[PDB]
Amino acid sequence: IIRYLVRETLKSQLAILFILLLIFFCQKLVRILGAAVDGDIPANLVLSLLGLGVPEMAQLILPLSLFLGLLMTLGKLYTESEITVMHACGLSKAVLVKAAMILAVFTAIVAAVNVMWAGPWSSRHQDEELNWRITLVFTVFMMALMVVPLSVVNPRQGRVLSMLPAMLLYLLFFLIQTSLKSNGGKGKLDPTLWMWTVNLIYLALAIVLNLWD
Amino acid sequence: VLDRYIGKTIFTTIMMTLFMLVSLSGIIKFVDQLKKAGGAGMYTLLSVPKDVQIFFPMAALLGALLGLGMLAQRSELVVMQASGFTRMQVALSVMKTAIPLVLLTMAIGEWVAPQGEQMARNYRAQAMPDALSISGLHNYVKYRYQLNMWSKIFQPLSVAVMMLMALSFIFGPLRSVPMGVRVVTGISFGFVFYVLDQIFGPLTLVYGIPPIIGALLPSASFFLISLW
Amino acid sequence: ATLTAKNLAKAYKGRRVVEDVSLTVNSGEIVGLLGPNGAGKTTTFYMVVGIVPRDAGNIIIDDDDISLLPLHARARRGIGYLPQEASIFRRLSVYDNLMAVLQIRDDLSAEQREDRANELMEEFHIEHLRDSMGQSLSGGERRRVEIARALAANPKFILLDEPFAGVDPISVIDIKRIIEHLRDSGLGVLITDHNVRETLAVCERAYIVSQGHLIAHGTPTEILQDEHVKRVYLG
Amino acid sequence: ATLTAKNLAKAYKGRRVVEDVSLTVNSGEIVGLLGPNGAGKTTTFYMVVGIVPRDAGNIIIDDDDISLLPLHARARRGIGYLPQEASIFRRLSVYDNLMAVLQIRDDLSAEQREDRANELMEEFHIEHLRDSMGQSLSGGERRRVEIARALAANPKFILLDEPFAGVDPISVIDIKRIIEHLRDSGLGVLITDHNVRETLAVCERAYIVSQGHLIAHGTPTEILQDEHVKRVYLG
Repeated sequence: IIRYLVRETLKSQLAILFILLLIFFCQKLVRILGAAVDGDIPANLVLSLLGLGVPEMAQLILPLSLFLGLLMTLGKLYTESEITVMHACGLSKAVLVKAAMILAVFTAIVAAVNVMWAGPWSSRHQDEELNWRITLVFTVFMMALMVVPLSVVNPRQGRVLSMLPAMLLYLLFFLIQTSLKSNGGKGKLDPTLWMWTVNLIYLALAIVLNLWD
Repeated sequence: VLDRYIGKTIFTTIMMTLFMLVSLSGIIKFVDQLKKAGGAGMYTLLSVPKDVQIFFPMAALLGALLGLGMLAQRSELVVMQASGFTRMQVALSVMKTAIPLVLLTMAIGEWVAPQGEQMARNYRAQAMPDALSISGLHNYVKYRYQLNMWSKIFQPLSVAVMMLMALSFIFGPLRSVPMGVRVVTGISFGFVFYVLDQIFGPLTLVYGIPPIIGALLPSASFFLISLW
Repeated sequence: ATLTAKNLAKAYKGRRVVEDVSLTVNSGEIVGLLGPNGAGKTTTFYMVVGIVPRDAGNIIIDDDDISLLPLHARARRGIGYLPQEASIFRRLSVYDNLMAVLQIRDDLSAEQREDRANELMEEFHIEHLRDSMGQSLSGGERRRVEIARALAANPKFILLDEPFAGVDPISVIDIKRIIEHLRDSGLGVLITDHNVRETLAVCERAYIVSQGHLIAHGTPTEILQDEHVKRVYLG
Repeated sequence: ATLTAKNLAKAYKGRRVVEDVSLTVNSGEIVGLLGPNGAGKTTTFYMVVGIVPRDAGNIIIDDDDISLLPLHARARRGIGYLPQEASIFRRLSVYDNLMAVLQIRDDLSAEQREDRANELMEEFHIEHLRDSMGQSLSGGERRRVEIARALAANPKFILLDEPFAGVDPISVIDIKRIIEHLRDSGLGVLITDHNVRETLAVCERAYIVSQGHLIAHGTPTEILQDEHVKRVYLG
C-alpha cells in the first residue's frame, strides 16, 4: 500500500512543530531559563515557564504545522516528479486527499486535547462560544483539503514561493475568525453567527480546487 | 556569479521565513490583546520593527539552512565544490549576503524601532528597557548590564558565527545524497548558541573580567571551532 | 485497440517546438520515437498523457476523444508512462514499491500480488537488492525498478522515455526480451531512446522527429538508408 | 603528473562493495572504468575525490598523500569531477553558468572569460539554447552543459561518470573529438560509461570492475577477447 504519504509527512509534521515551538519561546528559554541556574530555583519557575503560552501557540501552530509540513515534503514529491507516475497508475486526487484527511484526523486528537483538556489547566495556571471547539477541529480539517492542489509544483517552473498563497489565505482566515469571537463576549454571550458561515465559505473554495471540473 | 545566485535563492527564501515568523507572532499578540483589552486596525503595525529586530537572525538561520539544503539536495553544491569552491563560497557568499541584511536591522533598531514602540506607547492612551544606545549606559556605569547592550549592539558577527558553523554542517553531507535528514540537527546543534552566549554573559562578572573580551570570547571560540 | 494523435502543437514564450506532430499505434505494436536533442519527444509524451495543456491536436482511442481529460483518468483508461528523469520512491524498498503499486491492481488477491512481485524481482534480477532503501540505489537498478513499477500496472499502451539510461548491456538485452515477450502478450509500446544500435533491433517501425517536423517514418533499413537523417541525427 | 590509488575499500551495513581496488593514471592518458551494475565505479570515484570516508587506500599524486584531505582542496590541487546524476544550476542560464564557473579561474581577465565561454558554447553548439533557463532544458543539453562546466575549470585530471547519458550520437562523436583534443593538450581523463561500442573507440586502456574485483585490464582487443567478461558484462 502507498500509506508512505502519511508516514513520510508526519516526520515533517513533528519536525516543523518542534522547530516552531522552540522558536517563539527563544526569548524565554534564553532569559529566564538561564537566570534560573544562578538566581532562583523553585519548581514552578521552570514549570511556570513551561505553562506560559503553550495552549494558544499549540492550537495556532499545529494547524500551521499541518499546512506547512504538508506543503514542504509533498512539494518535494511533486518536484522530484514522483506523483507523475504514482498518479499514472490508476490513482487520482482522491488518494492524496484521503491520506491528507487521515493525517489530519490523526492530529485532530491532539488538536482536540490541547483545548478541551488544556482549558482548565489554562484557568488554574494562567490566572496566576462553544462553537470554537468545533471550528478549531474544523480548521485543521480544511487545510488538508486546501493545500493539496495549491502547491502542485511543476517540474520545470518550480519554486518555494507557493507557500505565500497558502499562508495568506490562512491569515485572512484567522484575522477574521478570532476577531468575530472577541465580538459579543464570554460563554453564553452571543455575537453574530457569521462564524458559522466563514468556515463554510472556505470549504467552498477548498472543494472547488479539489474538484477541478 | 555564484555569489549573486546563492544570494538570490537565500534572499528569496529568507523573506519567506521572516514573513512566516513575524506575521504569525503578530497574530499571537493580536489574539490575546483583543481577547482582554480593546480596536479594529492598528495592532498589526503596532509592533512590527521590534519583532523584526527580535526574530531576524533565527529566521536567518532557518531560511539559509533550509534553502541551501533544498539547493544542496540536487548536487549543485557538490559540483561547485568539484569545480573548486571551498569554504570561500560560505565566507564570501552567504555571509556576504546575510550580514548586509543584519546591518539594516541594526539600523532599524537604532533609528526607528524605539520610536516604533513609542508610537505604540502614545497610542495606548485610548486604553485604561532593552532597546537603547550608549547615551544611557556610561551614566548607568556610575549608577549589571554594564556591557550587555554593548554585546546587543555587537551582533553582525554573532549572527555570522551563529550561521557559519551551522551551515558548515550542511557544507558536508555526503553519505549517499543524504536528503535533508540532518538540517534539523544542524539548526538544533546551532540553536544552543543563544542558550550559551547570552547566558555566558552572567558568568563573566562572577570572578572579575573586562566585559569586552567577556563578550568576544564565546562569540569567537565558536568562530574558531569548525573552520572546515 | 489503437491510440492516435493528430497534428499536435505546443509552444512557450513564442519559441514553438511542436508543429503538426501526429502518431499512430495499435494494440500489440512496437513503435519508436527517435530524434535529436530538443526534438520534442517528451513534450509529445506530455501531450499524449495529459501533463501539459495542449495547444492543438486530438488524443483519441479511435472512438473516445479523451484529449481534454486529465492524466489520472487517462491511466484508468489504460495508458502507461515512464518519466525521463528518475522518479522512484525515496524512502521505500524495492519490494515495498512493487507491492504498493500492485495494491491498485483490482483483479487479483494479495497472495497473487506478492507472487507477481516475486516474479518481477526474479525476472529483473534485483533480489540481491530487494530490501535496500530506495533513494540510495545506483542508476542501473534505479532505472530497472522504474521499468518494473511501470510494467507492474499492466496497461494496454505503455510509453517509455530513455529506458536504457545507465544500464549495462546484459540487462539491456534482458529488458528487450521482457518487452518483446509482452509484445507476444499483445501490448503496444512507444519508446524514445538514444542507443540506436540496440533500439533498432527491437522496434518494428520508428517515427523520427526533428524540431516538430516528423521528417521520417518507416522500416529500420529505410531510416538507416535516409541520407537526410544520417546528416541530421545519426552522423 | 600521475594519480594513483592503492587497494581501496568501502562498505556499509556489512555488505562490502569495494575490495582492493587500485588504479593508475598519468598526465595525458585516457583510462576507462567499465563494469556491470553496482560494480563500484561511482563509489571508487567518491573515494578518489573525497566524497565518502574511505575505509582503506592511498590517494596520492605520487609525491603528496592527500588521501585524508577533503574535496575542495583536492580540486584546488587539480582533479576534475562530473556527477552521475544531473547537477546543473536550476535557475541560471547556460552562459550564466559557464561564466560563473570561469570567474574562479584566476589566470585571465573577464574579456578572455567571455571569450572562452563563447568558444565553449560554439564548440558544443548550444548557442541556440544559450539563454534558456537551466532547470527546464532537455537531457541532452543538460548533460552537454554538464560536460561544458566540467571542462571549463581546466584541471590536470578529470573524472567523468556516464558522459554519454541521453546524448544523440553526433554530439557523442563531438564530445569524443573534444576530449581527444584535450588529450592532445595532455590532460588525463577517467571515464565510466555503458555505451561500450562508442566508449572503446576513444579509450587507450580500460580497467574493468566487477563487485570490487578488478577482474581485467588491458587493450580493447584483449578485453574484447576475454570470454570471462563477455560472460560477465558484455553478453
